[PDB]
Amino acid sequence: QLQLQESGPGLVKPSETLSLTCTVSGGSISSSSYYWGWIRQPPGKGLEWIGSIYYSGSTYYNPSLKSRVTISVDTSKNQFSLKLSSVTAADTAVYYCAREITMIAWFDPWGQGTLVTVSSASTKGPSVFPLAPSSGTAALGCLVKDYFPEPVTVSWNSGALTSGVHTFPAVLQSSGLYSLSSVVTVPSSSLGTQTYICNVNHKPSNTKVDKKVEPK
Amino acid sequence: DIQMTQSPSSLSASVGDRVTITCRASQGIRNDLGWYQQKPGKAPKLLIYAASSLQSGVPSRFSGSGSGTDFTLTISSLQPEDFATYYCLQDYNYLLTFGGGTKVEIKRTVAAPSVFIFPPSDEQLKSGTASVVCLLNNFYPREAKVQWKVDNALQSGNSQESVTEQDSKDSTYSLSSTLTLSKADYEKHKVYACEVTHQGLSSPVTKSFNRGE
Repeated sequence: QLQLQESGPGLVKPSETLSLTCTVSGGSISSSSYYWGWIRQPPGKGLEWIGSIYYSGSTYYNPSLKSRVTISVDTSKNQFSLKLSSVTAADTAVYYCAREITMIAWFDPWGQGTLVTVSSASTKGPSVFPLAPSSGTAALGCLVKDYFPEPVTVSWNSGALTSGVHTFPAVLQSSGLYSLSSVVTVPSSSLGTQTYICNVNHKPSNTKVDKKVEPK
Repeated sequence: DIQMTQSPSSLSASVGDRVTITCRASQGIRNDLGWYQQKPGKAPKLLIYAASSLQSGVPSRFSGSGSGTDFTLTISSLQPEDFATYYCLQDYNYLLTFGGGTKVEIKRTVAAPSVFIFPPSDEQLKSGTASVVCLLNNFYPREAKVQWKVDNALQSGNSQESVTEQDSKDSTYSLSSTLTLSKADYEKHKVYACEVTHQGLSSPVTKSFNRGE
């Protein structure tokens, strides 16, 4: 089963070069039946194809970005990469890699997508505060405050608790820093026995925090 | 370049209805058309390739048709998990272009929100700011109003709201409102109230607490 894992920094300064790599597992990138492409999606906007590459090295680019784009392939390391030069804020987007079949408009499978923020601003890690449950069912959560840039990842009990979880879209504050909350509804009878831990991950700052939520 | 005009931009349909999305190419592209489904925070998923070929694993209620310039994606019996944004893609002449996308919303019965209020944590009051959070859980439709009262005085300009996308199982929404105050001002007052008005409530629901207790 073919899997695509993409990697690269989510923060690039203006005029600098965006760089991303897609690693192929469960199959060979040296297949004569597939091309390997990059698609991007600005926040709140649609999908734009950047370019595709064959394992021999032949490339097809979106002509609206051809002067600024390079796509390479490394068959020995089963990877293909993307370089976008002189990036501007207009290049802030989620970048996806995908396996392509030509002519039939086939992109399958996809990478999970990497958000790249084009900004000269400095990275800032978040502070995490508990939304303590106060009261059949109770609500509790975490406040992830003051970080830059997006995104943060929030799970509960290292992923073991998913039902009832609502992680809200991040909110931009007047200072220019982001803030979000994640909440979950649980039975009140589980509050003094079951443990509820929110796991906040912010890869731009390499900060991972576990805040245990207890009734105040 | 070849342009894909996708329509409509957004639609609202009930479970069991037939959803029809159309995509028009600026010139003929034979059947070099694909249909993609994108759920919140996830990569687009291939549904149909070559205009009308169903991808393995995709439920049979999805179907595509058309050749030349007019293409149609049809969901015969809409399901709650089908909430997504759908995209057409053409790759004629090896130059790829996407349609603008169609946001498909699920229409369901009115559900009143459950309201919770959270006081500021103790370790945040050590930093000098206080954040009061109000949670509106699992409601439909999306329209809701939240008002903050500090000692029964209305607040403005010191709060922000966030709304989840439609839940893939119950088709409801959730909203969180965060009122941020300075620590110095959080301690001047006692009563902190969150007041919500929604179509599913016979009258506004207010959750509140008193600093301490």
